Amino acid sequence: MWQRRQRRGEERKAP
Repeated sequence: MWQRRQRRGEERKAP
């Protein structure tokens, strides 16, 4: 839910 994309560099799903 949170801090999932933080490992990729986005943190959260965004457009």
